[PDB]
Amino acid sequence: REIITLQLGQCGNQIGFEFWKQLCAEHGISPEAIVEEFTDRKDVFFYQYIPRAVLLRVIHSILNSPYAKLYGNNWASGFSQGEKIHEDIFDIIDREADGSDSLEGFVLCHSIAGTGSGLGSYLLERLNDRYPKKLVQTYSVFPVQPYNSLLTLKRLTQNADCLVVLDNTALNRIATDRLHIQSFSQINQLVSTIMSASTTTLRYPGYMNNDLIGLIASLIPTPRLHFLMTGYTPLTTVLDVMRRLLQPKNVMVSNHCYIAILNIIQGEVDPTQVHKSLQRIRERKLANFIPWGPASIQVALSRKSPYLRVSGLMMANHTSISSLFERTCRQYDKLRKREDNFDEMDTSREIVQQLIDEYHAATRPDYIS
Amino acid sequence: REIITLQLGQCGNQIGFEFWKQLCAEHGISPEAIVEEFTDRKDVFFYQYIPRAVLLRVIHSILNSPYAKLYGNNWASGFSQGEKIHEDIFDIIDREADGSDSLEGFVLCHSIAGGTGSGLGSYLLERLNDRYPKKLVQTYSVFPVQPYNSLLTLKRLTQNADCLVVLDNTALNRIATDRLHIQSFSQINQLVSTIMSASTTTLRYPGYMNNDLIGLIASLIPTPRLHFLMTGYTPLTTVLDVMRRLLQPKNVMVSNHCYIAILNIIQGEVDPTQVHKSLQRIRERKLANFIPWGPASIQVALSRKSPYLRVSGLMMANHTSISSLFERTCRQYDKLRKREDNFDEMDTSREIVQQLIDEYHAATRPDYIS
Amino acid sequence: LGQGDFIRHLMDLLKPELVRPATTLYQHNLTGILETAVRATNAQFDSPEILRRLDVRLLEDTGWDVFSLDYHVDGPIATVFTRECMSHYLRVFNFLWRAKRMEYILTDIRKGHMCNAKLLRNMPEFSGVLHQCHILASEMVHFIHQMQYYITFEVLECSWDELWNKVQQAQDLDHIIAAHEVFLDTIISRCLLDSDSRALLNQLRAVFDQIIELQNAQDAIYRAALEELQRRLQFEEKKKEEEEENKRIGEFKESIPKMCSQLRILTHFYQGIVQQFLVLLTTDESLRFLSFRLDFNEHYKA
Amino acid sequence: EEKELVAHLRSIKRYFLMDQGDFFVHFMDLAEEELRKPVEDITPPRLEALLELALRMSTANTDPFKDDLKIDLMPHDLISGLEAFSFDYIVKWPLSLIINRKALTRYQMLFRHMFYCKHVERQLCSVWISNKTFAGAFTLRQRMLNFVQNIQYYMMFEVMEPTWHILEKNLKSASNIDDVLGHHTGFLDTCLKDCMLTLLKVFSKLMSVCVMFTNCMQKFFEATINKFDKNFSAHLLDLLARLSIYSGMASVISRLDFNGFYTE
Ligand SMILES: Nc1nc2c(ncn2[C@@H]2O[C@H](COP(=O)(O)OP(=O)(O)O)[C@@H](O)[C@H]2O)c(=O)[nH]1
Ligand SMILES: Nc1nc2c(ncn2[C@@H]2O[C@H](COP(=O)(O)OP(=O)(O)O)[C@@H](O)[C@H]2O)c(=O)[nH]1
Repeated sequence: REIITLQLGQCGNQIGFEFWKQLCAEHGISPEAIVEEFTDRKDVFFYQYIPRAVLLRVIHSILNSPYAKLYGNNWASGFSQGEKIHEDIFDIIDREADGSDSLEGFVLCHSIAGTGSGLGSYLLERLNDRYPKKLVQTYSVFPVQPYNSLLTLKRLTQNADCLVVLDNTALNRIATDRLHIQSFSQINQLVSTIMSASTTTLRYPGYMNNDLIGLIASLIPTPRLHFLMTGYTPLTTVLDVMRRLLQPKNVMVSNHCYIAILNIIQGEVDPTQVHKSLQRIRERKLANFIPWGPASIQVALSRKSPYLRVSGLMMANHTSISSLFERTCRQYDKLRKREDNFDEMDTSREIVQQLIDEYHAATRPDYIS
Repeated sequence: REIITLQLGQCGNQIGFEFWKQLCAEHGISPEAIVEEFTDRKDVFFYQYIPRAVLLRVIHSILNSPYAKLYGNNWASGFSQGEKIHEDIFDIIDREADGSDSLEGFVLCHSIAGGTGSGLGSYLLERLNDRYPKKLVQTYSVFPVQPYNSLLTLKRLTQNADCLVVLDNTALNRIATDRLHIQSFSQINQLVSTIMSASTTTLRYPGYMNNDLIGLIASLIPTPRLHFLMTGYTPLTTVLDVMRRLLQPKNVMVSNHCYIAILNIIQGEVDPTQVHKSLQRIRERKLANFIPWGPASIQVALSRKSPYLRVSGLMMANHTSISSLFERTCRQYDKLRKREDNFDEMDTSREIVQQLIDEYHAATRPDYIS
Repeated sequence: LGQGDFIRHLMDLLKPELVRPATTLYQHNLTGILETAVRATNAQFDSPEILRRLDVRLLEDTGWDVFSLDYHVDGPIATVFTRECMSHYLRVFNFLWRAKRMEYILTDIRKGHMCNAKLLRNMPEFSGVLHQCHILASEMVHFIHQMQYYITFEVLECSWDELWNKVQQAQDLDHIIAAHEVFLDTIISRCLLDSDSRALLNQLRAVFDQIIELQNAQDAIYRAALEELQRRLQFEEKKKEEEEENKRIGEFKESIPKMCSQLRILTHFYQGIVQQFLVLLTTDESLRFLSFRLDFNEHYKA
Repeated sequence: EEKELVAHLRSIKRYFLMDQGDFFVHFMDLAEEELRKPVEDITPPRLEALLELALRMSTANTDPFKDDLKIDLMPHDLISGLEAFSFDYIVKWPLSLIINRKALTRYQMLFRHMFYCKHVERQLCSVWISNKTFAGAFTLRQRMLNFVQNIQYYMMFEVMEPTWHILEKNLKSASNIDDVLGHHTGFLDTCLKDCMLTLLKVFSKLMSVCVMFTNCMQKFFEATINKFDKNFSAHLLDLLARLSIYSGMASVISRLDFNGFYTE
């Protein structure tokens, strides 16, 4: 099962270009697409080695970079032009699909803040037409700006089978708090750390989680509550790492309860004190979950690349993600009272309200019905 | 049995010269046509050493090359000029033929895209079908007013040449930009000569099977019409990896559907006991489809690399998809027929290529017979 | 036959001789032909000693039933072969000679068709029955051109590898005899020349016979179309009467459905002897690798 | 050192304990259609051809001892077609003193119990995409998925792993073969004890309603989804009732429920 990734807009290119650089080094692969001599499953993202990427003036910046041998501002402009090249970019994706053994997903990296917004809205619609059995995960990045942002949310709530939020605001704080930057060339270094460590269980096979649909169906219980946030502590036992992930200082997000937690421990920690910490987290009650359904916390170990110390990443499905929407929803109405049908915006307006209500209904002891 | 080759036009002459360079390098033969000291059956293509070539401006370039010691743009103009010098070239061809012990075939390397080579090869194919009735004719034709010449060459090639191997410059340029990063003729010609030299590998290094051209032809081509083949060259390690990388569309030099015949040539020192396991697993995973009417299988053979010169491999396929290419040309001809003595020969050519495309399209049906 | 280059030229020179009956065949004539082949092919660059023993012998019909090579060996080297390895090789050489002429026949037919259609491509009433002549060929050459591979890879190249591996490490000349003696007990077993596999080989011979009957029923249909074509050439070139030939041309079209009933009943019986052949392979283990070679893409077995 | 043993036990663990993930997600994906067929209907020449192709294409290619995996279809189930599949391992003479037919079928008893639990939540997670473009079954799928993926985690990282981690160290201080023969059977009798393999047949019948519920959803009623709920939830409560009454076998409850749910 192979995962063909997409990169749209200046954001998607920059994070993806730095995502591949983090992966190319984590394996024994020279930037010349040649394996270095110097066990790790590398067929998912690489084709025997060439990465399975379909990019879409930053492109020239990549073609001049040493990695050259490895391959307007309106939302309407993005959706319009995307229709004019419907056959062009689908020729590439189709020829890249059948050449692969068995396609599994479409990890799409785009920012909802110019053309990446309108084009990505076009793709996520068109993929569900032709490919109805392919998961579509998206590493969307949060920042007329209120308009282009929410319009993509209309598509991301009914097409994308998963979504990982990464807002530049909360990232900028961690850029200022523990890195003291005051730049895009620095915050993306943290984004590339989150994207690479997200698929560490696919590239390093273990007991479980050897396929993308194994990481998805565990967290996302229902087709609607499909938004996830991340947590990465290393910026020492398993109890030291588990306690730091639950602190609000580490989450990349600016009653409320969790739905499902998955912990990624990339250390060489002995697998015997893994149940003791989980036992302790239950006692001190450092996190609460949904009251209606049985919600449990899962922890997964892996092995660090010898070619490159304990780290940790947490995939979270938290109801407090509804706050980020309200900030978009709020500023929209203000721009709606300040200035061929203008119905798509209002129709998108309604469905976002259905989503936020579903979150605030998820924290109720009677979320069923 | 000796094979004589012919080189027409600039493209044909250049690819033939590079093929001869490659083949002389594979053996111990200096550019001065003198064997070097430093098993390989070399009598087929060389005469005791001189190559059996018939070259027909770039000749001056070859004569200035260190290998000097080794020897308009219309179709109608080419055909006329070839008719003018019939006896002149045929005296050379006949002396080189009867000088040989037992002639076997006539390899023809030319570009059908346009110029004089197209019409000259047309005329030569017709005249060879006339004179010699028992000689196989294989053609290493290279695909690109151009549509006119191309379709005329296809018309003459679909009945005369008893076999044919297509080479499209578009796919070669695509591969060059992908995995060679060129942006040139002198660069794509390298890969072309590599494929050509690897094509006739089993004839020069004797093995259990495939000691003659008929052994290569009669296995693939089931009927006299379906005689267009495509090539694949994966090394740009087990035999299973080679066979899995060969059947990928990323490597085939081609711009429902199924296969008619597949042949693999492995030049490495691999363990020959794992080939049956490779075929078993390929059948298990169902990576390729075959014709539904007749029993068609895949054949594999091994050889030895030139010791004077690692695991490589080549694949020759009879795929029904090749017809698609013709359609394009056909299409363009129609577009050229409505935009601008008798002008009926082009119409007959269109008719026969339509016949061929219809036959290809009907070949992929469970009732292709009748 | 591990040379290929030499046996190819040797089958082209013995063709005009062996077609005659055996009574007119005398050994002293063939030796000049064999000596000619060794001088023409690549077998000339070879040790003169081993070429002194390579000769012919006549088994005691047709010339393709009594010809065989011997390679007699006497002296100290004779304690490795011991008159039994020379009685097994000839037991093998017959099977490799038959499966070699049954292939050069099927590449001669496949050569005729490439020069056939280059002449009579102007008679659209004959291609309807000429087509069944092509499909039956390409269905017959597969069964033979595939069995050749099982002979090369799964019988010769595989069983010889277990011999050259137990020789470069053996010693005392008694691990060599035992490694060369079992090398002749697998080839007899991997090929169908065993004692209890008798029902299988006699079943294969019928398929070997159907290849000959096609080659006899082909040139009859082939030549009968060249005569009618040649008469049609002269019946119009000298004049450029008209009613006395339309009955000859008219009756010629009426004889076509007669020939079609031949290739329709010859094919339907060829498939009945192959689909029966496969059932006999499911009987003793290496034969399973043959059932896959023939049944690739499941052209049979529905 | 010669005919090494510790570098020989690890290879068995990759397939028998399903440590290697890239090999199973690619094998069941290829040999599923040919396993749902009934017993005495599948040709072993068809499975083994897929097993060989499953190893080489995966990342298990870097394994010197991979050529000792054989298919062995058991006649009895875990007291057909799918419930009658299990690997077999053949070893040479000198190592056959340690890992023998008496102490290899135990490796084959705790394998099928893990190939069953890996199969159900492989297809239970497969229906997850079919429904995603009548609406009350999503909260029931949550009740079974959070049960198998809460048994598998306890079965892989806190049961066999800990015992294996001990054995590796417990073989560095060995002194004689009749001790290694004790640190081995002392490891297999513990894995079969900490797991539910030693009775607790309520798990067997509990798995039937999970796999069968996948069949109902695969037939695309409203009175049948709620029928599975009252049937599965009742079977689950029988488990935690017996898992709690004892003298780990107690920490399993903390893995099943984490939110105080099932406090009845
Ligand atoms: N995190 C992050 N976000 C970026 C980066 N570069 C651009 N962005 C986001 O992308 C948005 C601008 O998108 P833009 O480049 O105009 O899209 P385009 O019109 O398709 O080129 C801004 O709102 C940023 O938030 C980066 O390096 N890191
Ligand atoms: N692949 C390949 N094609 C070539 C090369 N050189 C020329 N050609 C083809 O040959 C055609 C030109 O033929 P031309 O020389 O004008 O024929 P002429 O008029 O008879 O001399 C072009 O369309 C090219 O596609 C080469 O080195 N490689």
